[PDB]
Amino acid sequence: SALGKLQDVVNQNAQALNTLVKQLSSNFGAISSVLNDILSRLDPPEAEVQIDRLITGRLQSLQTYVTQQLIRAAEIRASANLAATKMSECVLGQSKRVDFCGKGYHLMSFPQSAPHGVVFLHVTYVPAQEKNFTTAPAICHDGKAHFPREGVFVSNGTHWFVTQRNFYEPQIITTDNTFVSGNCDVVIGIVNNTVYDP
Amino acid sequence: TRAGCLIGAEHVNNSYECDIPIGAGICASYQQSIIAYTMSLGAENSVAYSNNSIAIPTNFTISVTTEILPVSMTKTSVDCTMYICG
Amino acid sequence: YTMSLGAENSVAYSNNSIAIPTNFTISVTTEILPVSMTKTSVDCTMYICGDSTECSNLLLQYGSFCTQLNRALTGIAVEQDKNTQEVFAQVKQIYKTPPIKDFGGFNFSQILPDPSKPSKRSPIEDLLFNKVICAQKFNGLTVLPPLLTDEMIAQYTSALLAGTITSGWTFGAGPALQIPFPMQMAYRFNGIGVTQNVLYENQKLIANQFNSAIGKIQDSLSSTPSALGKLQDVVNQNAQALNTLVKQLSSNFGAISSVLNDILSRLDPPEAEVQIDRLITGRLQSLQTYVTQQLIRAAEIRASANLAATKMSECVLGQSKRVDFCGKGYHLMSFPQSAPHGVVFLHVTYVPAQEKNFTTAPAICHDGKAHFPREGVFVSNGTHWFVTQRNFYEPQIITTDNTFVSGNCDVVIGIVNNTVYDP
Amino acid sequence: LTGTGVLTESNKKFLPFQQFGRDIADTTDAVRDPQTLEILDITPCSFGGV
Ligand SMILES: *[C@@H]1O[C@H](CO)[C@@H](O[C@@H]2O[C@H](CO)[C@@H](O)[C@H](O)[C@H]2NC(C)=O)[C@H](O)[C@H]1NC(C)=O
Ligand SMILES: *[C@@H]1O[C@H](CO)[C@@H](O[C@@H]2O[C@H](CO)[C@@H](O)[C@H](O)[C@H]2NC(C)=O)[C@H](O)[C@H]1NC(C)=O
Ligand SMILES: *[C@@H]1O[C@H](CO)[C@@H](O)[C@H](O)[C@H]1NC(C)=O
Ligand SMILES: *[C@@H]1O[C@H](CO)[C@@H](O)[C@H](O)[C@H]1NC(C)=O
Ligand SMILES: *[C@@H]1O[C@H](CO)[C@@H](O)[C@H](O)[C@H]1NC(C)=O
Ligand SMILES: *[C@@H]1O[C@H](CO)[C@@H](O)[C@H](O)[C@H]1NC(C)=O
Ligand SMILES: *[C@@H]1O[C@H](CO)[C@@H](O)[C@H](O)[C@H]1NC(C)=O
Ligand SMILES: *[C@@H]1O[C@H](CO)[C@@H](O)[C@H](O)[C@H]1NC(C)=O
Ligand SMILES: *[C@@H]1O[C@H](CO)[C@@H](O)[C@H](O)[C@H]1NC(C)=O
Ligand SMILES: *[C@@H]1O[C@H](CO)[C@@H](O)[C@H](O)[C@H]1NC(C)=O
Ligand SMILES: *[C@@H]1O[C@H](CO)[C@@H](O)[C@H](O)[C@H]1NC(C)=O
Ligand SMILES: *[C@@H]1O[C@H](CO)[C@@H](O)[C@H](O)[C@H]1NC(C)=O
Repeated sequence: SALGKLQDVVNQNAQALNTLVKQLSSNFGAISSVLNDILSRLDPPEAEVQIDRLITGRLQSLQTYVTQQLIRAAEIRASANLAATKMSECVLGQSKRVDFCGKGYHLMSFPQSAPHGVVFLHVTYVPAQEKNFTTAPAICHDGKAHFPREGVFVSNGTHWFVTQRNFYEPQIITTDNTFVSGNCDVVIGIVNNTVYDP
Repeated sequence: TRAGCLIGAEHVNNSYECDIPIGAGICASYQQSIIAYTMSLGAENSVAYSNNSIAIPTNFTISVTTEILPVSMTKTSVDCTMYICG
Repeated sequence: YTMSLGAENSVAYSNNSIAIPTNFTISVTTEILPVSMTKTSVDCTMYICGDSTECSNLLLQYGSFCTQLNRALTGIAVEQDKNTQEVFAQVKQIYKTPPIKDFGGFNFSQILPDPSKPSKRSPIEDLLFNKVICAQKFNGLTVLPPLLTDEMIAQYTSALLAGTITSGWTFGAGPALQIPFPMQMAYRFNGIGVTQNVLYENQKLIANQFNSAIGKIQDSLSSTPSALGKLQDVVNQNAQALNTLVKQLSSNFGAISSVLNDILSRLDPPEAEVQIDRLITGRLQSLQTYVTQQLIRAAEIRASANLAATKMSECVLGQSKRVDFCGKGYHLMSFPQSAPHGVVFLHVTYVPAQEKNFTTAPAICHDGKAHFPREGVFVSNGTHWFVTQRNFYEPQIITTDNTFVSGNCDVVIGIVNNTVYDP
Repeated sequence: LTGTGVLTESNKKFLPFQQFGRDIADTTDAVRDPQTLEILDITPCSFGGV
């Protein structure tokens, strides 16, 4: 069922054609669904009446088919447009768009050809094995409020570190990985620690 | 049910992922006999939120998922005159 | 009158003048999208022939038209559940908020479920649902219930809200990683090129602007009946289509009567079939018109649902860089709210305010070297040069720690002389 | 006036001259009994998809 999306397209169109063909067996009120039987039995003055009924029915059947193909084609076009967009943004680049190139943080994608379609293999980064830390919005040192330049301030229960947000990597809090803005009397939840100066 | 009268399925209180949709929150599945149930929307997950607690990944996995999209459709051509009149 | 295109605004452009916001506001806007359409089902045979065997037998002469029509409407009905699922069922787990709503002053009571009501809707969702058959059924026109009930959709929405509030965007990528709300907002400030200290040093202001904006949403919707016109339009179009379809059963289409039973009670088969043929043709044509318009309309709804699903992913489960995709302003976050056959997004954006004029320069010349700002822009208050973050006036002393050197002073056009402080 | 359905006592305020009623679909949904002058509501016999 993995390729159901492509099989569904095949099935819908095959069904539409089969229906269209089967409509040629309908009388539509005529003495026969077979045009040759009408022509071999009746003279023109009467044959035309029977044929008119078949033409009306068969033209209506064909207009139904075409209308449904136009609507279905529009759906396929939209799908193709999406596929083209993903090719550009997932394969020819790295996308920031959430859930656009698979679940997780998109790294890259690889296209694979399929029958009347495309398959994208989305390679994503998925965070794992998280653990609890105590955190603070800022560190108070020498009366100054220090904020992390890239990461977040965390405590392992005794010591404060600064770490990149998506991967635990506890560095010593220093003036090279923080910046100062204002004093310690403004930030809510600010905690006291040392900020090391190299 | 709100979808109509369902006969031949055993209704149970146990909620499962939806298998065969009935309507109005009701789904049926084969478990043997056919059963009816209110579909689950997923497992409950209470996040350990606090004003000073953060969870940080110590590891990661590389996941590969497959997305399948239709691109093209069979290029049919129907001869109107022949179809109708042969 | 000739319509206005808006007020004229001449921007005070010059080759050395920049405007920088000294303040900001937190704006919340509402975006309303259709997701689903009423799942109608029309019994072709009954619509055309009722319970008449004579008509039914004549109808068979037309082949499988009724099978096609029943199939087309079935396909639409199924799509409608797919549309809803794509938009709302985006979360692996049902997340719940804490018993204690402490988010650093941020108040979500109007978007979170109200436990005092049986429906478990938020105050806003309740409002949305308040804002937005037999005669049809008796002719073979039935309505099928959505696979997901309104209570299930609300549960999906509340799960998304709980995830967003307690774990930010992490739950939309992998496991839900808890984070203090103020800290989450600080991350979202960084996401729009504003430093995190701007959040923390203005936390109460921001929480207050946010809380006020949310309150305004409820009032705006309540006092504006047309607010949900997009969803009402869908309801009206489909109701109109059904009403038209039903009324077509009163048409003679050239027959002696629009009532099939009257034809059958008056005429013998040889003549009744002629009159019935006229009704079948007219009623089949009426039904094919209905179905065709439902397929076209369904396609429009599908596109809307696809957009809604995209916004759910990119506006709610993450922070979007796409301009005007998640409201007007710099997107911070969004909160979904359930609506009748649709979804309402409350987009929270950062809007720059109270800008003021500064003199600017592309570079600072010091010791023969051209210094460029590492993150911000060089500005002068008329006497002294500072470097500031671009989206919020915060004039720092120009130092070697907030600039970088590239080449000499003889290349850059508009370079100005100043001191670059070395700590 | 022929048809198939379930007949019940009507609560419709028929005027003395009105012989039958119709719904928004413009189909007979009530009749006046030609002998008793009783007003009867007409609904279709229960049906639905299977
Ligand atoms: C930035 O704008 C906000 C309002 O959007 C200012 O806060 C208001 O200040 C006035 C006094 O001038 C108070 O009466 C209002 O109640 C405040 N509003 C809120 C929500 O607190 C804020 O002072 C401005 N900041 C700067 C630097 O101009
Ligand atoms: C969050 O905001 C709501 C209002 O939107 C607050 O609820 C109001 O509380 C006051 C009492 O302080 C009542 O008089 C109002 O009638 C309440 N309004 C509604 C709609 O309930 C709620 O208290 C706020 N939460 C916090 C923690 O401040
Ligand atoms: C964090 O602490 C909570 C209890 O407050 C616990 O349920 C949760 O599992 C912990 N997180 C991790 C990764 O252990
Ligand atoms: C925190 O980290 C420091 C440095 O690695 C270590 O010495 C200390 O014991 C750790 N504390 C806890 C509770 O693990
Ligand atoms: C968290 O809440 C507690 C009260 O439950 C309070 O004492 C503490 O200061 C708060 N911390 C922050 C960062 O808000
Ligand atoms: C931090 O230390 C200072 C003294 O240097 C003290 O006055 C202040 O209250 C402390 N703040 C906290 C949160 O411990
Ligand atoms: C389901 O729970 C109800 C009580 O609400 C009980 O009466 C019923 O028998 C239960 N059905 C099954 C299969 O357990
Ligand atoms: C900047 O100066 C122009 C005049 O050159 C003035 O029209 C404009 O309002 C000023 N900008 C601000 C924020 O005052
Ligand atoms: C520019 O800022 C400096 C430092 O705050 C101040 O001393 C100076 O007076 C300001 N100049 C003007 C025109 O405001
Ligand atoms: C701006 O234009 C003036 C002439 O109007 C010129 O003297 C000045 O050098 C220009 N400054 C820059 C940065 O181009
Ligand atoms: C900057 O100062 C140098 C002398 O150190 C001078 O030669 C140069 O012309 C000045 N440039 C400007 C724009 O004032
Ligand atoms: C005959 O019909 C009239 C109404 O037209 C009614 O009043 C009368 O009672 C009926 N008589 C009998 C025997 O049914």
